[PDB]
Amino acid sequence: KMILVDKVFYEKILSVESFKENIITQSAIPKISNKEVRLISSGSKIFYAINNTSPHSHVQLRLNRFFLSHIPLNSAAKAFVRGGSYLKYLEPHIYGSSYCRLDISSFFNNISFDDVKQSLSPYIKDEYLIGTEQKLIDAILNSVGYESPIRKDKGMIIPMGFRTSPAISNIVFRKMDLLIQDFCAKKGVIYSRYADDMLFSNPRESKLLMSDYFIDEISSLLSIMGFNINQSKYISREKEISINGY
Amino acid sequence: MTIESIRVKNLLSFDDVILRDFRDINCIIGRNNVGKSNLLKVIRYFYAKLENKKVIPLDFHTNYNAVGEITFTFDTTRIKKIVTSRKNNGRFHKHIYNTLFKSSSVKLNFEELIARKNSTNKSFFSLTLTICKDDSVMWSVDDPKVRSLLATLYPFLYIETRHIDLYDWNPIWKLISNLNSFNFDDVDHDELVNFLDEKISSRKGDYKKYIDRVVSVIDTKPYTYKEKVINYIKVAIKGDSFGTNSNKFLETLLHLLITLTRTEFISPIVYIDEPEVGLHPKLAESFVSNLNKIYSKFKKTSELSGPGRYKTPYPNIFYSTHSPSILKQTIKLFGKDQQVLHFSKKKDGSTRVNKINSTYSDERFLNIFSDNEARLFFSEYIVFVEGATELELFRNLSLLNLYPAFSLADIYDANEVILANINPGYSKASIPFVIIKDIDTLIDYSIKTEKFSLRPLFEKMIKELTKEFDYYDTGFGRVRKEIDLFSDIQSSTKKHMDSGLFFKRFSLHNLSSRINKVSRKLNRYFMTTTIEGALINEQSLPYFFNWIGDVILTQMTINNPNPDKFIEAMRRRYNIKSQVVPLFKSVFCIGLNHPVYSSAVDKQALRIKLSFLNYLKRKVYSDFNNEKEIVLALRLAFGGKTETQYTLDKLRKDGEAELFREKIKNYKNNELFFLEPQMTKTSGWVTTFLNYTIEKITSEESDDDRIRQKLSFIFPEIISIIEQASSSIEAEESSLTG
Amino acid sequence: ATLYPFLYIETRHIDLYDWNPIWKLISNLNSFNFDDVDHDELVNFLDEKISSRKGDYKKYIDRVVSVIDTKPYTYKEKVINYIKVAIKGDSFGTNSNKFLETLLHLLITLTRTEFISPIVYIDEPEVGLHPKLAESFVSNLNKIYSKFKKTSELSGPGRYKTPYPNIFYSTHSPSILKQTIKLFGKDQQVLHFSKKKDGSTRVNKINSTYSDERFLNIFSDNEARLFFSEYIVFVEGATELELFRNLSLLNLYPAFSLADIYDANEVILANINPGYSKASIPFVIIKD
Amino acid sequence: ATLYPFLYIETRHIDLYDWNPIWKLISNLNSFNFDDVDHDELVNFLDEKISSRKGDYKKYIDRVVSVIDTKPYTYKEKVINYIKVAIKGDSFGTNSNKFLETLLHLLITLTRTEFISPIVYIDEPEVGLHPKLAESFV
Amino acid sequence: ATLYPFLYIETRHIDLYDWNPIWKLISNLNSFNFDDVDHDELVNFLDEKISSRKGDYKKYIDRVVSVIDTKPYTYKEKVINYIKVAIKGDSFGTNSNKFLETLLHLLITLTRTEFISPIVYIDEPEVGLHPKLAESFV
DNA sequence: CAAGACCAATCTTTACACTTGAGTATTAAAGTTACCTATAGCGCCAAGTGCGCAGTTTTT
DNA sequence: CAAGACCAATCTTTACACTTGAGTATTAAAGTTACCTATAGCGCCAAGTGCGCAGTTTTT
DNA sequence: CAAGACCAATCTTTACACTTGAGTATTAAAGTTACCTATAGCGCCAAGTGCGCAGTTTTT
Repeated sequence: KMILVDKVFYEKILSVESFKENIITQSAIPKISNKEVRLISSGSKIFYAINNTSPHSHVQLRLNRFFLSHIPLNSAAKAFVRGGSYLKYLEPHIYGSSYCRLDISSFFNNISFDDVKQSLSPYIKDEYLIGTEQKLIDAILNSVGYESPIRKDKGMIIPMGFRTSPAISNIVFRKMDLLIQDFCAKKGVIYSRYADDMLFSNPRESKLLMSDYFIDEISSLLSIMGFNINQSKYISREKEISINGY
Repeated sequence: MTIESIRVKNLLSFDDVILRDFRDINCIIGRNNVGKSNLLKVIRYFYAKLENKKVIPLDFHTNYNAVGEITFTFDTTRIKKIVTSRKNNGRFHKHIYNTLFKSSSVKLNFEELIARKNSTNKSFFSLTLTICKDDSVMWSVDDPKVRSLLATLYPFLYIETRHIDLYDWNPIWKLISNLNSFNFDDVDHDELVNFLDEKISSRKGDYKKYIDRVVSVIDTKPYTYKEKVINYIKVAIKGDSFGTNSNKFLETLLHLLITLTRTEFISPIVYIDEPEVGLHPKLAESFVSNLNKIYSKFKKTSELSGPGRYKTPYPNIFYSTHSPSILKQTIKLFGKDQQVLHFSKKKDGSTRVNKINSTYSDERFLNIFSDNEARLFFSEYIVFVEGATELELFRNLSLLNLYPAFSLADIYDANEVILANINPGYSKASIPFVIIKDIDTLIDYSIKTEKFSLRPLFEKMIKELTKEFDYYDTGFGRVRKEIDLFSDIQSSTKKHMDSGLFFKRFSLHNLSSRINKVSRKLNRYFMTTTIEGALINEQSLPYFFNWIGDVILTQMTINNPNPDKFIEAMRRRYNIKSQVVPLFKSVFCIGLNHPVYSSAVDKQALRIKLSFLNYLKRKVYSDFNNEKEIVLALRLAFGGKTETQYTLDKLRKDGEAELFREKIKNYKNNELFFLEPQMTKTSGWVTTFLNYTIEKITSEESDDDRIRQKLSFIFPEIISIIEQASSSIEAEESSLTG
Repeated sequence: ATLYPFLYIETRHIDLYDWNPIWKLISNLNSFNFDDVDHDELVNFLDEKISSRKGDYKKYIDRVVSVIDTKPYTYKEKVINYIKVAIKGDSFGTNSNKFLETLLHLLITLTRTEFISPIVYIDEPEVGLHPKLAESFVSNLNKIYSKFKKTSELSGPGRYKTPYPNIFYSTHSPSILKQTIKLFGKDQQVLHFSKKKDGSTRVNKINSTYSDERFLNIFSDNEARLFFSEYIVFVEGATELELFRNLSLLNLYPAFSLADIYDANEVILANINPGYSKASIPFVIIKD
Repeated sequence: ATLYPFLYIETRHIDLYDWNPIWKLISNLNSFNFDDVDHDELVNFLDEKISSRKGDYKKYIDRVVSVIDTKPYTYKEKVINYIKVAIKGDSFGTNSNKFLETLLHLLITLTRTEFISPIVYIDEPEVGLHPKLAESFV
Repeated sequence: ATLYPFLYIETRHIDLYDWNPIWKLISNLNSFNFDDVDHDELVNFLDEKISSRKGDYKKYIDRVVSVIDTKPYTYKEKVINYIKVAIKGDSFGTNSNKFLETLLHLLITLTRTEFISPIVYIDEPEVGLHPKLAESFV
């Protein structure tokens, strides 16, 4: 049975006490303000950390525990999934004779919130949570989303370091997981993915993974939802590959 | 070996299943068709697609994946040894090298080739079949010659016993003509026809003229080679023709395979579906015995050698069974050469395959292996116990009537060695179990020194639980604190009362709760008191007394063929008041048969019984100071232990509690003389106790939930164990069926 | 034939999609007299009611009948149509178990109000069943048997004293036999089939009723296995079992491999032994 | 597929006692909407009427249902039950001819009010037929 | 019964892959007395000849026989084995026509030397046949 | 300029060689294949019957 | 920079509306759905039993 | 006195002989049969363990 969260589900199991006042007073649940979010800097990357005292942290953690963990995923996603691991991400490529490794540039920053809403819509009932002002799905997205003060142009952004960002990334990228898996399998290539790192292996004797056609096709598939391939991290080799030490 | 591994991803009920470590006999058990028939379907589909047969593709477990994969790893070490040798320059060896082993040795250099040759290497060949979303099929090896050769070298034979045909023996011929490699192609069928008609002719030509007339009459297809070989064999055989019929079919099949494969390098895989169907249990045991005899008679080792013994690898035999007899005989006869596979269901409904340990290093356990032990392999939930009293209690029909959940749990008594070499934890099996043991197996109390001492099994449990002595920090600190308290249990001394019968301040219930809390992760539950101590509790004493009244009022009879004169004479001789004990001893006795007595005799017996009941109640309430002493005396009299965990024999040997022992002896020799035969542990007093108790309470209350509540109140600890087991059973049933 | 009908259920060749015996059984068991209810009156009655417009359904059915050449309805067909239309459902290893269990439930429930007492013979009920499934089948049969049982103690609306149908079933599995013996107590009989000197069939009754309730409770798979034994060697201790079961020793003596060695206490031997059970399963009691 | 159904009738392997295609055909051809008529309402309605005493038939059927574990009724099963109960008869070389002739009669008669136009393919209609019988069938 | 055997051939339910009646017919029709030829003598004789090495085929067959529990050979089985081994082929709408035509050819050809005169009854020989095919069969 | 995806047959099916149970450098004989075809409107020649060998569109 | 290939469900199966046989501008009610779940080590509190809510590697 | 109805096996199944297609006086070989059994309580002999050969009823 597909999971379906409705108004009673949000009120009882998810909100519990974190948003009791906002649900009894019929006041709209507000956006995650800049006061609750601190901005750490790690090299060229910026990480967003929410304070634990805020109710947003509690609702996000319970959202991970009870809702996001029940939505089905694709078997090629070996990251942030129950039972997945890096070794499981490398294992299916032992049978391959040629190897190719691709990366996605700014995977979490390029996840459009519209795609997230379209992905999470079928699993959330189309009801009005608060009168006729705010919808249940919009309230949950308020729980998961954020607006970066550094970059106000993009508006809604899924930031790294949140409670729910990895699982939401996996759910939104299940579409491309399916598309790339179908393409690679019809080409005879074993495909697997760990976060933004995609690994392909050809067991037959062929130069398919070395041609520019394969990179062009993967880029064309990724372009559907707006992603790009990091050309600095593109690797192609025969008979052995040294992926980040392994 | 023949097959190293089989891997199925996202097909039918399989999410990601890998089967390996195949032994010579593979026994498949579990709940029906939870993946057994699915595994058979997967193997059959792979071997049908190997031979380029147009068969329907399998369904996907979940449509959120684009493809489903079946990977077969063949063990080609022996074939490499066969062909790489210089002596065998035949055409078949040459073709096998050019197909299977080339394109993998060409890439190698001289050093690596030498290293592969000289080392004790194992060679594998992996073939993967991928089913895409649009029914297309892709192989990891694009050469059909490789697939056909692999099909030839490792043929798959499936024998179904339910739908077996006792008159269609075509698979026998299709098997024998293929197994032993005779090259009849060099022998021309033209030359053979002329040759045979030269010989079998009564007059040279007469048979030939008759056959030529027939052939001119009959329009026949050209003979296929397999038809030629089948004709050859079954003509040369002295016979074409051949429940028990199916057994003979299967037994001859296995005999033919094992005998014929000894000279060939073809190693078939044979899968049997319910070999025991329609078989008497002795017939199934004899079938396994005959298979093992054929297996071992052709077996050559460092000891058994001679003409007629081969070192050729045997075919791999899977068979899916539902009968404990087949499994018991396999385990007993095959020793270390068999594997038991358990099929169950995951959380999301997918199939889960486990390997149950069926190999025992204790030869005594192998010999004593019987039907009861082999039954546990089919158990949904096991409650391992220590004594016969536990089996008497937990198997009580009346008790299990009120708790249908516990009816699915099998109660088995296991010794320490038996538990050591049978338990699922050491077998890493997903058959959930609980080991019910008393707290006395960890700590033994000394009254003379007033000191607890630690049993070796407690030290073993501590050593198993202290795995954090070699690792980093996490939220396990409370466990370490509990283990520290367990360590401090040794040094502490505690004072006793009434010469070592009760504890002054200490509650063994708290320590038992702590032990259970700590050890629940090791699947062992430690009951605070013995089963006989759990039944005789302060809350159930009235009913216990009621039971005694019953065994006085209904189960007692008169020991004389003439009740009238007998009862009158002993009424005269012995006074009712001052000599009630000898009067009851002479008049009444426990007997299964209750002869009919007269109205006056019945009234006199009833009056004497009521007087004795009142006397016994008075004396029980008088001789013992409090109800706790009464409970303790009853527990010891049936073989129980005190709060200090001491038996009557232990006290007698040690010499403590002299007054209590003498009081109990007086009661057993004077007042409870009739209940003395039921004082033993094996007397079965538990069954009568529980039956009378449950019937009485059912007479008291008419609601099932209420009756369960009353039983829970009367036996808090036994019912607590039953309820915990039932909750775990429901949780694991939702783990399987939910 | 009517008063004592015979129903034979074969489980091997059972048909999980052909449920015709169910209808042929239920329409016959409970005696409803639909003959007094005219099929003409019934047809007019039903088409009066189920019609969306009074006649519209009737016009459609009349057109069909003018098109389709039908035999006159037999009474049994009428009753089957009645019942399974009124039922909220026509459709329904484990499938065979459910078939058999519902068969037995229907028989036991429906025979309580009738004086017809059928005899039901089942051929290998345990075929294709997990041992726990067979035990649960016997448990469900016993639950149905006892829930409808009225005695001097159990009385009320919903409990009858009508005699139950006689159930034969031929089994090859110790699980079925063990569960029967444990659950049915004094109400079951065990029949042993063997061969005489001249090859003719010999039938005996094996004592399966025990007065020792402890033996009934402790009854397990090993004890129920002895009922299929060709020859029994009753012993007294575990050492005897260790010796006489030794694989190497029994390798040299294939004749003794057909004898089951069982340890029996004095009470167990008293209430199990074939002599007191007058059974032709030869045995020897080895004692010091 | 719905608007242009395909019916294949083989006469050699025809089953003179299995008439399931007849019901699968008639229940589909004429479009009666029994979905609006609740099966709960229908069960209460029918057991209200056919009961000798209001409830007696219902008590018997309720006992049966408590005894028998049944799948929920499919709509096609519901319609087939409806039709062949309302019909005055469920039962029915020359037998195959009658089977085929009634099949064609049912199709031609029932399709007149519907916009569904099936395609029917018959394999050897004359097999096992006297020549006059085949001519009479046509 | 022996002198005037009755053979019934049904064409509707004919089995294009079960040719057992052909063998049961030919082995009986022409009277060859293989009883005088000992099956012991025949087995030794055949295994003497067909052996690649005298005994090698015999050793293989002896191993098989020790493995396989076989009934004693019946005479009809012996004759059928004889004939269809000596024949250059065991295997063989239009398929039924060929079956029937070869049946009739075998009967008519083989009965010429014997005094056994069978009676053959055919049920619908033309079933599933093009008219020209039936005319060609006759 | 520059590249992954480079038909489907080709006769087919079965299959150990060496000295009788284990073995460390590269296909094939054989039974059946298992049956095929000259020359279609025009020219030569017997001399008007019979035998031997000046279109459209599209690619372009 | 720039693009063909932009999941799989979402409850499911069946099905005419109008005035009784032909008809020229856009889904759905209904029977069944048909049954689900709070809270797994840590903190609060009764105060040590019982109940409520300071790692590695990889992505980065 | 006088008579129709005078077991079921006995090893079983198949089958031409004479000179190659028609023929006017009487069963059988052969492959398998295809495998069987001494001696049961009492007497002799080693001499009390082990081995060899004084009922009822009904017919009467």
